[PDB]
Amino acid sequence: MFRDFDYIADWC
Amino acid sequence: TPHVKDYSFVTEDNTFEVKLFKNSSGLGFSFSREDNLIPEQINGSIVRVKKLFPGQPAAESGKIDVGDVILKVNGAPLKGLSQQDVISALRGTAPEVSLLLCRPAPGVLPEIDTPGNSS
Repeated sequence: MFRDFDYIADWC
Repeated sequence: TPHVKDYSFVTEDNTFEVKLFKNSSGLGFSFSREDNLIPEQINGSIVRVKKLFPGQPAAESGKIDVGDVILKVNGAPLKGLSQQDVISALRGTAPEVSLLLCRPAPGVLPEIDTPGNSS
């Protein structure tokens, strides 16, 4: 709910 | 939805392997891992293509679409994978990059839509 645990932001 | 076919061997109800080569420099395609369909079974997320430009390694690859589903990566199943393992596999020291590509039918999975207008 309006929250999370881990995120991503890596690419190539 | 006018969709042109490239090869009969390629359908929408089967899996097709996709081989690639080691690239260089950053800035290019992107892999989305944000799940929300069945977040009931933690530790088992999935990876999918979010962005992709023409003329890119993934481009020449032969054929790819924003949403593709990778079942295996160089022999690394989606069985609990970190957020730094995938990328590392894309540039791993391995000789070549062999991964399995899955393209279910239209309806099973949603459609990804990134910024950008239409005209």
